[PDB]
Amino acid sequence: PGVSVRDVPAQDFINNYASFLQRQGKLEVPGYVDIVKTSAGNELPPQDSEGWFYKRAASVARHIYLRKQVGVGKLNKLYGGAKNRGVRPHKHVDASGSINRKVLQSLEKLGVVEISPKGGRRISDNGLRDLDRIAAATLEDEE
Amino acid sequence: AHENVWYSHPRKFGKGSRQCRISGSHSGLIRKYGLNIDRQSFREKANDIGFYKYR
Amino acid sequence: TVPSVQTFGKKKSATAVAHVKAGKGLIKVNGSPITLVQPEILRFKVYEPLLLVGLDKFANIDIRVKVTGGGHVSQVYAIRQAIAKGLVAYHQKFVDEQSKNELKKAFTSYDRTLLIADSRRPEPKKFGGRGARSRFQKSYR
Amino acid sequence: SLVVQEQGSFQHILRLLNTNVDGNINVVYALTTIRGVGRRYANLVCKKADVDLHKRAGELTQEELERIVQIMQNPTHYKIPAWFLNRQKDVNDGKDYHSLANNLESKLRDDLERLKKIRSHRGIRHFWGLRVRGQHTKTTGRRRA
Amino acid sequence: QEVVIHKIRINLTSTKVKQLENVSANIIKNAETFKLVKKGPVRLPTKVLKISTRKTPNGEGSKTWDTYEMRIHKRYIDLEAPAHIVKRITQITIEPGVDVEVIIAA
Amino acid sequence: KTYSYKGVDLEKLLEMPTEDFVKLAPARVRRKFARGLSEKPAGLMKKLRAAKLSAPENEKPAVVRTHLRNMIIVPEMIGSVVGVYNGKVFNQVEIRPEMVGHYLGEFSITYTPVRHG
Amino acid sequence: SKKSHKDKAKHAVVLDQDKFDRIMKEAPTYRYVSVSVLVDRFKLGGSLARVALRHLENEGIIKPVSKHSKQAIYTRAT
Amino acid sequence: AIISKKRKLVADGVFYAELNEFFTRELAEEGYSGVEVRVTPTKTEIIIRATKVQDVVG
RNA sequence: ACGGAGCCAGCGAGUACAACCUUGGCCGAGAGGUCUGGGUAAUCUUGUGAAACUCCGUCGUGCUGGGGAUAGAGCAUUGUAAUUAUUGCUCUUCAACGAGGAAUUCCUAGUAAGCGCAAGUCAUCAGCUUGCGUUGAUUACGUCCCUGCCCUUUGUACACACC
Ligand SMILES: [Mg+2]
Ligand SMILES: [Mg+2]
Ligand SMILES: [Mg+2]
Ligand SMILES: [Mg+2]
Ligand SMILES: [Mg+2]
Ligand SMILES: [Mg+2]
Ligand SMILES: [Mg+2]
Ligand SMILES: [Mg+2]
Ligand SMILES: [Mg+2]
Ligand SMILES: [Mg+2]
Ligand SMILES: [Mg+2]
Ligand SMILES: [Mg+2]
Repeated sequence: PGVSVRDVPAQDFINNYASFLQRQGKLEVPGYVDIVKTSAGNELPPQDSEGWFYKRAASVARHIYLRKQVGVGKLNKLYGGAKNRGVRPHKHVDASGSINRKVLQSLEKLGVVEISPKGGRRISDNGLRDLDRIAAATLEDEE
Repeated sequence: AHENVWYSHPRKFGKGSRQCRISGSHSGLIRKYGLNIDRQSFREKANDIGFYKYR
Repeated sequence: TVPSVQTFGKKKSATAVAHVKAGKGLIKVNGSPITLVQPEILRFKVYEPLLLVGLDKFANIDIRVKVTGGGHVSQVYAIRQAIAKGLVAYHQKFVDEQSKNELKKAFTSYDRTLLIADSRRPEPKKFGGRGARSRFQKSYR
Repeated sequence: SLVVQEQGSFQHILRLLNTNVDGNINVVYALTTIRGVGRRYANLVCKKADVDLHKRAGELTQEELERIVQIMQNPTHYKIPAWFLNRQKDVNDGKDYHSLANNLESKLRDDLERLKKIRSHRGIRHFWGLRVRGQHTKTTGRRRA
Repeated sequence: QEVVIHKIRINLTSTKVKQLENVSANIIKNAETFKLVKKGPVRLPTKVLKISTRKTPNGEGSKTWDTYEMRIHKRYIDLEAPAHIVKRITQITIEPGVDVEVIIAA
Repeated sequence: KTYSYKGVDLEKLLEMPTEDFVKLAPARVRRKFARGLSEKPAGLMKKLRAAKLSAPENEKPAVVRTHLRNMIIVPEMIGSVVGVYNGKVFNQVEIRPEMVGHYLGEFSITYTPVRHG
Repeated sequence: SKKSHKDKAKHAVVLDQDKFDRIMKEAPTYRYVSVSVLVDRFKLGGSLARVALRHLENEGIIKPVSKHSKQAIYTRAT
Repeated sequence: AIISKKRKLVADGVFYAELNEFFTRELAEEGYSGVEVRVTPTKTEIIIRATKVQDVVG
């Protein structure tokens, strides 16, 4: 029967959506990738030098599908963990804002994310349709 | 006491910008909810204010 | 109206509200099926009522659980207790007495918390120490 | 998945910018062993040079070394930003450079002797060997060793 | 000619309970007496106004603190009710301590 | 090289306005001068220009004493001798071309060095 | 700041042909295979321990019992 | 006058402290006992409980 | 340890005769900047999408990708004013540190411990304190041996009382 993103494991669905977005030539990566920490909390760029932006976009799209609507600051709160503040106690450091802004604009160009009246951005019918389609892809991929 | 120089230093903020409202002191001040009463006078007048020892 | 009731299960600060209806064997938590509980290694904890009772006991019964508050494992135990209590309450309300008593015998003979909420809750902290019931340190010199 | 790695060509020692570097370490962390180059800067230099990140420094070829070397002396040519550079705005001539193994320590020494000569408080504190950035010294750094 | 319902709202505050509950009960009884439709005295989380304070005025002595506090109870009420009787209710049955506030919201 | 500050040569350093140095100066100076200026540094500049003018062109100009430590040394200030308040003494300092960018406070050591034993 | 251990390189940072015939020869006869077990015999550095360990899942030389991260559990194929 | 309700109650308490201490300072010769602050829709009544009521009135 | 991905709280607090909590949209790599919109508060920040934690990879016993002290340069914020680095951010040097002697501290269940968040200091600043919640144990369930405490009996040349 029909299948939503809630019926598929998070990590596998996100990996498959990243792979599918990477395979097709859409979802342009900003020219400043390979450069950025992705947050003040981190101290190195992603280990996967190329393709990590697709993973982040997949995670963002799944997050907007699951939740009500999400802006950029909320994603900054979501991503980013604890900064090793040298010899001081760790705290919570918000993620980089430019990366998430570019992710949301790229998702807008792909048509998967729509601007919501209540502020932030919500899921769009076409994009959520592709999300269910690739959730089915992963689910019948499992067995 | 030239008016240009007397009390000329700004006092918009910091330790001495606000006083105790009881004693005029600048130490041990309680700014919570706009009390602006220092701790000892707060301990004295808490019951009159509405604050009680409860748990 | 559809025979359906609502129960709940709590942990330290977790709370799972479970609606039980006469369905088709449909068990979802937070809109996701039980097989994908937030963690992974306490998954058997949340299957535990299923396997202790036997799935065929509730094959035409559907489960919807919304779990909020508390950390991961507290939420998991909340879903555990919520599902167990929902099954027991539904069987009491609409099925039969002996069925509910047999479910309670299968449950309470195993991890009593399955039907009884845990009594332990955090101890308030006190001045003179960084812990709820610990002191800072002494110097003596 | 795995390769024999062509016995007889895998280098074990290298001399990039007149410092001996062991080649068996991962490329980025092997480059990290030269003064003025850290894990972040070496990682970015390796990324721009297109050499494999998970490769071993003792197994990449010679023109790879010279291309990496060329990238990591004039970074601004290869789209390394104005920031992320070691010494930016360069208060001798205003051109954002990046100091390296000998150059880093040497130029730090000229900056130190400039601060000594300028008779700045920071300079005389440096000349004395005391803490500079304004830390308490009653209990901090009470042992030379 | 004030037949237009103002969908008025009555909210309360206090640092005490019995007087506030008494005022709310009198308000509800008055509303029922004149056949008024209402949403009941909905309870609001008692906001605990807390200050921690060191006991020693001079710092000397074993570290001992204390916590003073009040609670504020709100219990707002809204009425889909006529004009004059509602206002007359607001200007009557007032107890010191409990504070009454009225919002027309029409 | 003899001296360049940030690519601007010493010869250009003597004859050059404050604002160009602000654009050349680091971020802290940029914010300080962009945040508005007190009248006291302007008066110090006026007095120091007068002192430079007064000197018969071939000796070290007369020392100008000042309590101000929070303002910095602009290119117009070079060639000048100022006594920066130290708490007691208006400590002497001649303003060299490498003064620039810094404050005066770096050259009036508010504490005496500590010697043990 | 000590010097007590006095450890050598003690690890094949790069695999060699003779070492390849080795890893393949006792790819069986090692009734339990893991990263630490593989490097215990001095023939693997530890990063390529995972490389050769994942490579053996090519023609069913060994079987997986659990594939959790941070380690691996493999038995000889029977 | 718009202000947070918790802050408004705190201000009411500190105002009562104001009044009580001021009356203690002033009516001390009157055998001052206490003060009650009642708030009506229009008037802020201030009842003074003291011994020498007729002298307090003056 | 480091990369991604999962995504879970409870105490709070928050602007008026002042300028607080900040969502959201654009910029910047980040700190941050700007434009708007909510919230005098179960309404908005806020479900405070917090860390530890979980899954998949890189690392592989090397003072090493641990440790981040000490410094060099630059970018911003608060501030009349930041040098004697306020604080935040970016690149680099990366020190001592190998589970720490005598000795000594706290603690018997949501306890200790790990982990963070809020509030008080606050124009800016915590490694502090007061509270709160997450994950959550080993070992007692006894004794007067050390340190003391309570009652009784006894002795005293002590009563500023075994200092
Ligand atoms: Mg994360
Ligand atoms: Mg992690
Ligand atoms: Mg750490
Ligand atoms: Mg604790
Ligand atoms: Mg590290
Ligand atoms: Mg919450
Ligand atoms: Mg988080
Ligand atoms: Mg290191
Ligand atoms: Mg303190
Ligand atoms: Mg005991
Ligand atoms: Mg005697
Ligand atoms: Mg004696």
